[PDB]
Amino acid sequence: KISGGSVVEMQGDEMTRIIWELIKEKLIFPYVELDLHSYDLGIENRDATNDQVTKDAAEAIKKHNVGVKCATITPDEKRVEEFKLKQMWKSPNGTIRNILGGTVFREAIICKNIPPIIIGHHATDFVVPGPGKVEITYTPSDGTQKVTYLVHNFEEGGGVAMGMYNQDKSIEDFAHSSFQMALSKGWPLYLSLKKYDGRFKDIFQEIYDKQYQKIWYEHRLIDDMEGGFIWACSLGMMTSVLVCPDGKTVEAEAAHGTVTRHYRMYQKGQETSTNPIASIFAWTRGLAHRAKLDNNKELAFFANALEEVSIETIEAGFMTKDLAACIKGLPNVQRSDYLNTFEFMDKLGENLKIKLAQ
Amino acid sequence: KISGGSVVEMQGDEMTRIIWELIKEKLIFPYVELDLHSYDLGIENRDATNDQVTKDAAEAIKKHNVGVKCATITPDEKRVEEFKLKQMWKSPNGTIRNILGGTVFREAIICKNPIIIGHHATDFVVPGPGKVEITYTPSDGTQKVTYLVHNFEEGGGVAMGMYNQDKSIEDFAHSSFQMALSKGWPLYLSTKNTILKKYDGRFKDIFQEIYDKQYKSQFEAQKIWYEHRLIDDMVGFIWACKNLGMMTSVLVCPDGKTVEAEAAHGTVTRHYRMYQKGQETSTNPIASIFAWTRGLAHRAKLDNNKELAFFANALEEVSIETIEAGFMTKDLAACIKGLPNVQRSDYLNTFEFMDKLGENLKIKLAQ
Ligand SMILES: NC(=O)C1=CN([C@@H]2O[C@H](COP(=O)(O)OP(=O)(O)OC[C@H]3O[C@@H](n4cnc5c(N)ncnc54)[C@H](OP(=O)(O)O)[C@@H]3O)[C@@H](O)[C@H]2O)C=CC1
Ligand SMILES: NC(=O)C1=CN([C@@H]2O[C@H](COP(=O)(O)OP(=O)(O)OC[C@H]3O[C@@H](n4cnc5c(N)ncnc54)[C@H](OP(=O)(O)O)[C@@H]3O)[C@@H](O)[C@H]2O)C=CC1
Ligand SMILES: Cc1cc(Cc2ccccc2)n(O)c(=O)c1
Repeated sequence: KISGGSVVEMQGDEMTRIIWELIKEKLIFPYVELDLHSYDLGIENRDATNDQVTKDAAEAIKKHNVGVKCATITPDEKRVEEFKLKQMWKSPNGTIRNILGGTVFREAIICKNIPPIIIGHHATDFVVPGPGKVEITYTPSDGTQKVTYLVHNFEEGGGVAMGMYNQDKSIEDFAHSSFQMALSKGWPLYLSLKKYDGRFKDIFQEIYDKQYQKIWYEHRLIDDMEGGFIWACSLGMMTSVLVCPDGKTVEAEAAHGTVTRHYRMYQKGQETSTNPIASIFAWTRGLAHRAKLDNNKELAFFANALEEVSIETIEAGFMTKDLAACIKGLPNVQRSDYLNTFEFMDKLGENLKIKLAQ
Repeated sequence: KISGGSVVEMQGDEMTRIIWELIKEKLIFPYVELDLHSYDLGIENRDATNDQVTKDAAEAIKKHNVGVKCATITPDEKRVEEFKLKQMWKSPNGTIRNILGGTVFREAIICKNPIIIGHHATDFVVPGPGKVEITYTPSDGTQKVTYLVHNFEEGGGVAMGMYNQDKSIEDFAHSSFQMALSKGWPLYLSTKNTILKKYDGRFKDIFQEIYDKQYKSQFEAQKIWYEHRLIDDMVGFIWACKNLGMMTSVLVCPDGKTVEAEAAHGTVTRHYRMYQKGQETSTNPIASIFAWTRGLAHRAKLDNNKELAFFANALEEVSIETIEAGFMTKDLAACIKGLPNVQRSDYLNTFEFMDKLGENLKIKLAQ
């Protein structure tokens, strides 16, 4: 077995929980020995501990640099009363991002036989009750100006208004996170309201021509946009990763939800077919990041190995039903066109056993 | 020949100009008689008249309530060079939009081989540290109100105001409620109401206030409903967002009487250079055709015109079912068979297609 080392992991809810556990027992643990800081973000436990788990889990990732996360129920009223929760807790993902900062990137994992671009997403509002001047003013600390622009003069009636700002530091991190990400995967980096959308283009350049292999960075406007590039701005084939400012701390995740609908059938004892891909990839993305930070060769090969098998397995035909519908189209899918959740998992572990054997 | 009545029409530019003329020659004029208020919004005539025609065309739609626009060139520094324009004129739609007001509505066109979507600035650079604020002095001498946007203590950055008048939202509301009745589809508004509690909280309210005092009766009188939702709970209906030869844009006014319709794409300059040069092309008319069929549809609703009303639907089918039957333009061919695998014998070119559409409208109509 391999020496994986420090890894913060968070168990989640419902159908993804069940899948998460399988991923571990059938793909991870049979191959890798990890220093595993486990946190249970399952809904009943978060409620029990007053979302405290979540806070510590977050401190843990800050502290160990690697985080993989299972999907977690976010509470609304139906849920507050379904689990008889003592509060409408906030989204765990909300909590974690706050504590960590940095920027999220989503990637569709591309299986050649189904019908890659990596996209990286990145105020005071009030009501005007009636006519009057609304003016957005700026006051240096050495008060040598007093730019104050008129936003609008209301005469019609009242209305609504707001003031959005953005700090340089925060723009820099974006570009940092962006450029770094763009190196790590060796893909062209692109980035897409005069002076605002503006100063962005600026700082990127200033940081490109100062800190950053046959690869380029550029600029565009939305519409102009083969594949295979980073870009600042099925579901079970989507993978979200939070890259922090420091470029050391990473937290990976499936970009879908807890798949309640599927889980509900599971509870009825009905066969399911849930796409483990997005979840598996979150693991590998973090495990390869574990590797990079440690210079662990064996593991670094393993994470890749696992990412490989998962495509090859779908490519050799064997796949889950959501994927079966992309090919066949929902209405005309035979059972014999896909595997259920457990059979799929069985097939991976099998192909993985074998791929790792050579 | 069905009499249609008062119709404002605006001829446009380049490729779309050509298609427009065919659309009238082969599919409209042979079946419908119209009191036509034409205006030529070609770049030439617009220039030669100091964009007066555009302004006239506007005031005329305001008047007769039904405008159908052919796509028109908006000039940029480059276009000006080419045409020797005496100014870089503002977009027609921009000027048209302002005179009539209202909200635009795009509609993708479904062939088995529907969702309508309606959408709706003071930036400046913070050099270094200091304070960014926004004020509201009320015009009635009451106490001036100050909000902190943010204190920049390290570097600078950037900041910006945004605003909106009540009146504008109300208009946004009406147009959408009118739009929902017109279509027989239920309506949804999407906001960032949790984040912009005070801002979007205003849209949501106004939609509700207007829904209940004005439209709740009529919606149920059609077995449909309006509802609010947040942007992620969102992802046969009308969707109000607070923010190709198969795409139809429609300006709807709040009075719900006036309406104006046009193809969403542009003037298709590429095909047109290819056309000037004399090579065959395969431009998609459908979107343009559809401007006519909403325009007519609307007039037919306004004027209690059962015979014209039927014509419109009749045509709308024909276009759909000509594609749905394997007869199509390259862009749609390519949609099915993949750009690299499209062959000549998979599509028909601009003229040939119009013919088929022509031939079929006859048949459909003879029944
Ligand atoms: N913490 C997190 O990571 C997130 C959690 N959530 C939470 O999840 C809960 C319920 O999830 P919900 O949004 O309803 O559904 P999901 O977001 O999990 O996905 C909805 C539908 O997409 C399809 N789908 C998604 N993922 C998969 C997969 N891995 N394999 C197969 N099919 C898939 C299924 O389609 P079909 O209906 O056809 O089966 C599913 O019902 C909510 O309480 C919400 O708070 C939501 C987003 C992110
Ligand atoms: N009046 C109006 O409402 C509008 C006017 N315009 C004006 O038009 C001018 C030029 O337009 P431009 O943006 O170059 O071109 P378009 O925006 O019309 O179209 C962009 C490209 O998409 C494809 N395409 C669009 N419509 C069709 C169709 N019906 N059938 C087949 N293919 C289509 C063509 O590319 P391909 O070669 O890939 O087939 C075309 O080159 C601009 O100066 C602009 O001001 C633009 C938008 C709206
Ligand atoms: C310049 C301009 C263009 C359009 C049409 C348009 C063209 C391309 C993308 C979107 C919309 N409209 O409507 C305007 O008001 C102004």
